[PDB]
Amino acid sequence: DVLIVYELTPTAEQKALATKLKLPPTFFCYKNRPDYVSEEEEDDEDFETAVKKLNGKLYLDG
Amino acid sequence: MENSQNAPLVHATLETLLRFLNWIPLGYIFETKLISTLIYKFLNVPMFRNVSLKCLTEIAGVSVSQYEEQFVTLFTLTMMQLKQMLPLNTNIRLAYSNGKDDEQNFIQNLSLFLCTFLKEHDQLIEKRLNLRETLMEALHYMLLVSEVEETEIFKICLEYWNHLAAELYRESPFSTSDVPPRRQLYLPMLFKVRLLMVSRMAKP
Amino acid sequence: EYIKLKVIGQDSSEIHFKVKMTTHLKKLKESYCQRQGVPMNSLRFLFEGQRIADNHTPKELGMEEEDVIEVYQEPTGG
Amino acid sequence: ADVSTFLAFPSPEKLLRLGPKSSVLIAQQTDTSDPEKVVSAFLKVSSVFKDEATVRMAVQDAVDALMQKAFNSSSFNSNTFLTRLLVHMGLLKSEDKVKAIANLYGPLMALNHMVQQDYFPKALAPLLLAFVTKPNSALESCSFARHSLLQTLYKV
Amino acid sequence: SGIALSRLAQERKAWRKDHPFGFVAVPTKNPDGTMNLMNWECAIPGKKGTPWEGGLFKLRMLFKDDYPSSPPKCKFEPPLFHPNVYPSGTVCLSILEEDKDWRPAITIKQILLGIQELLNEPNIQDPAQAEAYTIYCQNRVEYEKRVRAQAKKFAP
Amino acid sequence: PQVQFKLVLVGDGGTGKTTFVKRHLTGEFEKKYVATLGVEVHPLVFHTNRGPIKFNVWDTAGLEKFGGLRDGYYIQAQCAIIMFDVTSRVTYKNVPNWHRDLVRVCENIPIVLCGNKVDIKDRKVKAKSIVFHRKKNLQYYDISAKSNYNFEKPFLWLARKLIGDPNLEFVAM
Ligand SMILES: Nc1nc2c(ncn2[C@@H]2O[C@H](COP(=O)(O)OP(=O)(O)OP(=O)(O)O)[C@@H](O)[C@H]2O)c(=O)[nH]1
Ligand SMILES: [Mg+2]
Repeated sequence: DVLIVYELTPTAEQKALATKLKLPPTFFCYKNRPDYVSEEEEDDEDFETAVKKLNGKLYLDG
Repeated sequence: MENSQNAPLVHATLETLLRFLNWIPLGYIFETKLISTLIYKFLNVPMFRNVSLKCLTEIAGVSVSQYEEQFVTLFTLTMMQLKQMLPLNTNIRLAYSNGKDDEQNFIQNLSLFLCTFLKEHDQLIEKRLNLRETLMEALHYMLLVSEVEETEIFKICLEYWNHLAAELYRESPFSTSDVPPRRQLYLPMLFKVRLLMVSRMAKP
Repeated sequence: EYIKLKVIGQDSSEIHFKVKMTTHLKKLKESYCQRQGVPMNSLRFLFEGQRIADNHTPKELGMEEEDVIEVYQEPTGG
Repeated sequence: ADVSTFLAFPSPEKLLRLGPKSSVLIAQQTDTSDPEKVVSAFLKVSSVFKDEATVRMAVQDAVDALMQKAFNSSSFNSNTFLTRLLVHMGLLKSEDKVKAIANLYGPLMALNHMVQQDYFPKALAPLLLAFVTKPNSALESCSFARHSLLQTLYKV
Repeated sequence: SGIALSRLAQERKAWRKDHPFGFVAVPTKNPDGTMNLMNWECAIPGKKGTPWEGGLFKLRMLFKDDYPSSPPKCKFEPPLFHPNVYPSGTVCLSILEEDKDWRPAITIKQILLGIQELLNEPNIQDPAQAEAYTIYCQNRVEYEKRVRAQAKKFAP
Repeated sequence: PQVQFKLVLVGDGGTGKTTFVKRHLTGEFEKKYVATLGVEVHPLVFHTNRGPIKFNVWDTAGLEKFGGLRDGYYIQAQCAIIMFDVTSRVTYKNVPNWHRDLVRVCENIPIVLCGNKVDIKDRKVKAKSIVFHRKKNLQYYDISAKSNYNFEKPFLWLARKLIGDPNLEFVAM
């Protein structure tokens, strides 16, 4: 037999929010995980700064 | 094949390509310009006719669904390149009877190519309406090659004729009146096949 | 004989599937495809980089319990 | 004065009435700065192409003059012209879907004639070859023109 | 009305908190000094193990007022050398195609991942530009060399 | 005879090469199977309407134990007969190997594919299944060393090809 063990589901509030915006049901699962903090709201990020943060590294290595 | 001007070198390259076509991934065949190069650069050259037609026969024997426009263009281009070297008004019987070995080998290879491609992709050729004339001309070539007095060539043509007759019969085994859609295509040329069978009947 | 496997979708989504070592993998495939109202043909599945055939079995690749499977969406250009 | 009237609804006979003036009247009237108008003029001229000896010669000389004036312009990218020509004939798709043409016999014959002229760049041959050997329903309708064009392309 | 802005803001929040490694999806600030959610500037890393590897390609993205009803227009800037990218840079993708595989569920992250997976999987059967398709069919290793050269040019 | 041609007779073991040559040489049919060791060279002479034609037939050994200088027997050969057995499918499955060995030494020579033992009712290699000669442009004949069916057709075809006279015929003298 082949069966399913578990399937993640976010909070019902996020379920309703995703329904409102027609987003995937599991869209908000990121913020429901551990090591989550308040939502910083500045978004003072330009493309140049985002490129700089990469520091020329964009590929993981084993 | 695209820069060399040395006849033996290019002939050797084609001879090896003929062997590579047995196993190479189909991506190297239908997703490049191999078919067009074979049809236009080497098929018309007298010293490259036979090997190029052998390569085209190997390509035509591939039965796959992912590539069907390449088979369609493998047929129209080949036929257009074939009526500029073997005119439809040629008496292949007499010409073959007194001809060089290269020409006889070409006639046998042409019978093999037509038989293989028709047996494989007759459905594809029939589906397209604007390709009706090309299909009729291919059948005319098959009828012309059926007159050659060579047992092997006649067997090659006869297997295709038997295939077509069996297919048409299995479509509808009743005499013509409506008519089945696929039988209407071959009506103008079925009496020619009947005449050929009556004229060259073998000893029982 | 019966082990759990981790499938990571392209939506930061993780799902645990219980499967045998001999049963065909395609059974799981369709499930993950119908999770988001998607047909089978849309999604693509990768395990250890290479592609996983529908009828393949974990026995050939020896997929241990809780192993990581990545799912990609194959794009069709125009 | 009637060049525009002919261009509105081109017809094989209307081209003849212009006489030898058609050689330069078409070239002069057409705005060759923008390749789109050059391609439109080329298609309109070649749409009335016919195997009749008198008509074909007029069409071919008009096309030669139009491209000679078009290709001798620094502010005129040849690749843009080729891409637009392929788009209009339906051999290629476009960001904004411009409706294709029905018959490619005339355009293909005009291209075959053009490929054999000097002003035609030797760099656009591979693109035309690739998109003419490219399978397409609109091409299999005119097999003879396609085959002649392919032979001409493989010559160069 | 506010559905578009709310969805864009929420997905930007999600991207800031959670996004794939190597991607950038920065919404360009409006000139007055406030966020302009309509226009986004994104960066896609060439998938590792492929000739596109070792490069980060920019991509502008424009949304409509009816989003997510209609898909966004994605344009590489400057245009890339890909069979399925138009000369103007617009990316031809079925997912981005309005009438083929468009669903409001798809988000910016999934669009970018699909574009990344498109780079190594060109659809040459229906090409979007002539130069890339011609080079791809004529000689494949030349196409790979060109891709590597541009990736080095576009390297961080 | 002054006009001499070298014929190479290849094929699996027990297919009937030695019996086929002996019937022409003396007209007697051999019923016992004695494997050929290496090669045996036999001169056959036919009388065509254009004069005598001589084949120096090199009848080789089809068993791997008795191969000898196998591909060294094909040097300077001018015609070939590849013989298989219609009562044995394995013999027909090995024709490609014999043809490969033959054409790796003799690039362009006339080749006849002979299917022997067609007088036996239990035929395993049916006529429809013999399609190897087509893409290789070889001749094909169903023969029988026991019944003399199509007995001289292989040699007649080879003589027509080598001499270059399509209107050549054998006349007994
Ligand atoms: N029924 C029947 N038997 C045949 C025929 N031709 C040959 N044989 C038998 O087949 C056996 C094998 O033939 P041979 O010529 O002796 O063997 P070979 O062809 O020389 O093979 P090798 O010597 O091993 O290389 C002979 O003993 C014959 O009796 C035939 O036409 N009909
Ligand atoms: Mg023997």
